[PDB]
Order: sequence, then C-alpha cells, then structure tokens
Amino acid sequence: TRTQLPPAYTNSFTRGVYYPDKVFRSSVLHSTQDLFLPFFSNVTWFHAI
Amino acid sequence: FLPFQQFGRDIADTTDAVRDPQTLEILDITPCSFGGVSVITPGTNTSNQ
Ligand SMILES: *[C@@H]1O[C@H](CO)[C@@H](O[C@@H]2O[C@H](CO)[C@@H](O)[C@H](O)[C@H]2NC(C)=O)[C@H](O)[C@H]1NC(C)=O
Ligand SMILES: *[C@@H]1O[C@H](CO)[C@@H](O)[C@H](O)[C@H]1NC(C)=O
Repeated sequence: TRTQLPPAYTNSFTRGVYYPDKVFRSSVLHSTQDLFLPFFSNVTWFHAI
Repeated sequence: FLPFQQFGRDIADTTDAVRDPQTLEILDITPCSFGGVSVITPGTNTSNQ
C-alpha cells in the first residue's frame, strides 16, 4: 500500500556551515578549504505522509 | 570558549589562550617585555658619564 511518485527537488540557501576545527578566533575573517555544501545547490526531497 | 574547543589563536598565528586541562579554566598568555636599549653620551673627550 505504497504509492510511488516521481522524485522531487528543491534549492539550498547558504546551508552546511560548520566549525571546521576546534580552535577559537574572534571578530576576524578567515579563509578555509574543506568538504562543504556549495551554495544554491539542488537537493533531493522526501516526504512521509 | 565554547565547550568543545581547547585553544585560542590570533592573526600572529600563535596561541594566546589555553584551557587548563585540570580546572577547565581559560588562561591568557602575555609575552614578556623585550623592549630596546639605547644610550646617551656627550662624547669620550669631554666626559665618561
Ligand atoms: C534538480 O535536479 C533534478 C534532477 O536532475 C532536475 O530534474 C531534471 O531537470 C531536467 C531539466 O528540466 C529534465 O530534463 C530532467 O528530466 C529532470 N529529471 C528528473 C528526474 O525530473 C531539476 O531540473 C533540478 N532543478 C530543480 C530546480 O529541480
Ligand atoms: C584529576 O584528579 C583530580 C584530583 O586528584 C581531580 O580534581 C580532577 O578533576 C581530575 N581530572 C583532571 C582532568 O584533572
């Protein structure tokens, strides 16, 4: 009794920002490079209803 | 400090704080005053002071 439907998609808005390390800083800028979530990406959508 | 990090850093790229691994306290490191030394003289011929 499961009805199957086509997969749906939506957009991300500046998500996936996490403290890349365990070091304190303050009031200052910093450039980092790591495995992130690029902005305005297209994510896959799932319901349970 | 947030409860998950153990240091504090500066632009100078050296530590300036530290969480003491016993008391959970936060200590600031201030370097000693090196300064500079200059000397004033009125000449050898006139005097030695
Ligand atoms: C998000 O990703 C999905 C999956 O790639 C995109 O859906 C495709 O869009 C193209 C362009 O219209 C179609 O030719 C494909 O048939 C679509 N595939 C599926 C499975 O639907 C979608 O366009 C992307 N963007 C948005 C805004 O959803
Ligand atoms: C170590 O033992 C002391 C007492 O001997 C205790 O006060 C302290 O909480 C313990 N842990 C650390 C990290 O110092």
